[PDB]
Amino acid sequence: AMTEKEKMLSGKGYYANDELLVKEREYCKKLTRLFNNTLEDEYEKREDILRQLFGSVGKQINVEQNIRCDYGYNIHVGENFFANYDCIFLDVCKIEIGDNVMLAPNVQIYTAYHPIDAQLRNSGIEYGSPVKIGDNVWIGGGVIITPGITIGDNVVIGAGSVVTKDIPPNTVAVGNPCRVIKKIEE
Amino acid sequence: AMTEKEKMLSGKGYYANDELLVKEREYCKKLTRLFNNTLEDEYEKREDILRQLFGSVGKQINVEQNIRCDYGYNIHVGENFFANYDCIFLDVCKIEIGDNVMLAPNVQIYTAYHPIDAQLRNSGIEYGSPVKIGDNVWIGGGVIITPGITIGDNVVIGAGSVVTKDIPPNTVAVGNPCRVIKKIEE
Amino acid sequence: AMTEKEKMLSGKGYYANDELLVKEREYCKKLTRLFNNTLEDEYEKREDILRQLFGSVGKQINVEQNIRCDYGYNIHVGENFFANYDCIFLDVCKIEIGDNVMLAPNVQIYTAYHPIDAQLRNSGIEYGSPVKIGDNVWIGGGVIITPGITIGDNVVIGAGSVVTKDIPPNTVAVGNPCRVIKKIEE
Ligand SMILES: CC(=O)SCCNC(=O)CCNC(=O)[C@H](O)C(C)(C)COP(=O)(O)OP(=O)(O)OC[C@H]1O[C@@H](n2cnc3c(N)ncnc32)[C@H](O)[C@@H]1OP(=O)(O)O
Ligand SMILES: CC(=O)SCCNC(=O)CCNC(=O)[C@H](O)C(C)(C)COP(=O)(O)OP(=O)(O)OC[C@H]1O[C@@H](n2cnc3c(N)ncnc32)[C@H](O)[C@@H]1OP(=O)(O)O
Ligand SMILES: CC(=O)SCCNC(=O)CCNC(=O)[C@H](O)C(C)(C)COP(=O)(O)OP(=O)(O)OC[C@H]1O[C@@H](n2cnc3c(N)ncnc32)[C@H](O)[C@@H]1OP(=O)(O)O
Repeated sequence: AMTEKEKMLSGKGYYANDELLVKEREYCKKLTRLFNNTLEDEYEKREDILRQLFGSVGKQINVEQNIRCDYGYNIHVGENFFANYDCIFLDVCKIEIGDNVMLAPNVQIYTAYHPIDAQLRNSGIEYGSPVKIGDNVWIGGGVIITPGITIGDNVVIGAGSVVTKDIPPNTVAVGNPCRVIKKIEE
Repeated sequence: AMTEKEKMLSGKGYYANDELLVKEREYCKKLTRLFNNTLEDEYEKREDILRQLFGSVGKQINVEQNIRCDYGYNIHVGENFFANYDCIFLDVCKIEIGDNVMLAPNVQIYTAYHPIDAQLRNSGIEYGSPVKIGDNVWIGGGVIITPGITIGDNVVIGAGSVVTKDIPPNTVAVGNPCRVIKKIEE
Repeated sequence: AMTEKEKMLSGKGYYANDELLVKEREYCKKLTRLFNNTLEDEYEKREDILRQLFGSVGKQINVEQNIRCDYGYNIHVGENFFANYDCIFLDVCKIEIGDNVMLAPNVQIYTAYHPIDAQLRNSGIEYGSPVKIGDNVWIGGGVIITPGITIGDNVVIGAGSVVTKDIPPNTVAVGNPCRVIKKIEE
C-alpha cells in the first residue's frame, strides 16, 4: 500500500494532515523563514538556502524576497532562474522549470487542488497535478498557473494571465483565460 | 446621531480617520503582526491570536502566515476553516464565512469601497458592504471578492476569478467577471 | 556614451546587473525593509522613510505595510496619497502619480519588461516604460498596470483589472483587459 506522500506525488488523493507531510511542510517553512529574513546583501546565504530548499538548482539563481512554498523538494529549476517579488510555489507535485526562465512579481504556480464534491472535499482528501515550464520563458506579473499545465519553450505569458490550458512553444499568450495572440520566431 | 463606527457597520458613509477606528485598526495590526511573526510550529499560539482577532471562530482553524485584516472583529468564520498563504480580509463590514470553507493562497475579500464621485472621494468619506460565503465552499487562488457579494453553499470558485455578482449554490464559477460554468450534485 | 542607468531611464535596453543599479537596488531594499519592520503606531517613522525612498512626496501620505519597490526614486507621488496593503511598484522607469490618488490592496504597477525574442532576453537586456496616473484616481484591489500606461483624471479602475491600454479621464474601467464601462460627471 502507498503512503500519503506517495499518493500525493502520484496525483492520487491524499490526506495533507499526514504526520510526515506536516513535518515536511514545517521544514519547508523554516527554510522559507530563513530566506525571507535575510538582508538585502546576503546573496550567498539566500543561494545556499535555495539549494537546500529546491529539488534541483542550476549554477546561478536569483529569487527575490518573500517566497512561498509547500515542500520545496518538488521544485526543480534550470540555469539562470529568476523569480521576482512575492512568488508562490504550491509544489504538492512537481514544478519542473527549464533554463533561462524568469518570473515577474506575484507569479503563482499552484499544483494542488480539491475534489469538486463537497463530501469528498470535507473529508480532507486532496490532489495534485505537476506543472511544466520549458526553456526560455518569460512569465508576466500576477500570472496564475493552474494544476497540470505544461508551457513550451519560447513562451511569453502576459501579466495577469490565468493559465488554464497548455500553452504551445513559440507563442505569446495573455488573458483570463490565457490564450495565444501571437506566434514568434524560433 | 450615529458614530463613525456605526455608519461603517451599517453600510453608510464614514470617515476612516475617526480616532476610535484608527485605534481599532492599530489593535488589529498588533495581533496581525504577532500572528505573522510566529514560528512554523506555534500552532497553539496562532490559534489563540485568531480567537482574539476574529469575531467568531469554530473548534478547528488553520490560517497560513501573512494574514491581512482591517479590524478583525467583522470576520466571522465557521468550523474547520482554512486560509492559505497571503489572504487579505478587508473587513470594514461583516465577512461571514460558513462551515468547511477553504481559501487558496492570495484570496482577497474586500468589503470596503469609495464614492465614484471625486469630490465625495477626496473628502475622505468611505463605504462598506458585507460579504457572505456559504457552507462547503472551495475558493481558488488569487480570487477577488468584491463588496456586497453572497456565495451559496457547495460552490467552487476557480483561480483568478473576480466575483462581481452573487454566485448561486451548487455551481462551479470562474472568470473575470466570474460566471457559472457548471452545476453540481448536492 | 550612456550608462546603464541612463539607458534604463530613457526606455532603452540596459543590463540590470550593472554595479551601480545593483547597489541602488540594495539601498532601496534597505529602506523597504526598515519600512516593513516598523510597528503599527510608528507613522512618523514610516513617513520619514517614504521621503527618503520616493522621488517626491506631498504633505500627507499613508502607505500600508509590506511595500515593494525596485529603486524608489522613480516614484513621484502627489498630495494625500494612499496605498493599501501589499502594493508593488516596479519603478525601473518613472511612476508619476497625481493628487488625491488612492490604491487598494495588492495593486501592482510594473514599468519593466523583457524582449520578446529569447536570445535578446537571455542576454540579460531589459527595458522600461514610464507609467502615469492623473489626479483624483481610485484604483481597485489587485489591479495590474502594464508598462507605458497613462491614466487620466477622475478614473475608477475596478478590482482585478489588467490595464493594458490607456484609460481616458472621467471614466470607470474594469476587466481583463481593462475597458471603459461608464462615463462620469466632472
Ligand atoms: C524584472 C521582471 O521580472 S519583469 C517585470 C514586469 N512584469 C510584467 O508583468 C510585464 C509584462 N508585460 C506584458 O504583459 C505586455 O503586455 C506584453 C509583453 C504581453 C505585450 O505584448 P504585446 O503583444 O506587444 O502587446 P500589444 O500592445 O502589442 O497588443 C496586444 C493585444 O493583446 C492585448 N494585451 C496585451 N497584453 C495583455 C495582457 N497582459 N492581458 C490582456 N490583454 C493583453 C492588448 O490589449 C492588445 O489587444 P488588441 O490589439 O486586440 O486591441
Ligand atoms: C491547498 C489549497 O488551499 S488549494 C490550492 C490551489 N489553488 C487553486 O487556485 C486551484 C484551483 N483549481 C481551478 O481553478 C481549476 O481550474 C478548476 C477546479 C476550476 C477546474 O474545474 P473544471 O470545471 O474541471 O475545469 P475544466 O478543465 O473541466 O474546463 C473548464 C472550462 O472553463 C475554463 N476554466 C477552468 N478553470 C478556469 C479558471 N480558473 N479561469 C478561467 N477559466 C477557467 C477551462 O478553460 C475550460 O474552458 P472550455 O472548456 O470552455 O474550453
Ligand atoms: C480602503 C481602500 O483602499 S479600497 C478597498 C477595496 N478594494 C476594491 O478593489 C474595491 C473596488 N470596487 C469595485 O471594483 C466595484 O466593482 C466597482 C466600483 C467597479 C463597481 O462599479 P459599478 O459600475 O457600480 O458596478 P456595477 O455593479 O454597477 O455593474 C458594472 C458592470 O460591470 C461589471 N463589473 C463591475 N465591477 C467589475 C470588476 N471589478 N471586474 C469585472 N467586471 C466588473 C458588473 O458585473 C456589471 O456587469 P453588467 O452590468 O454588464 O452585467
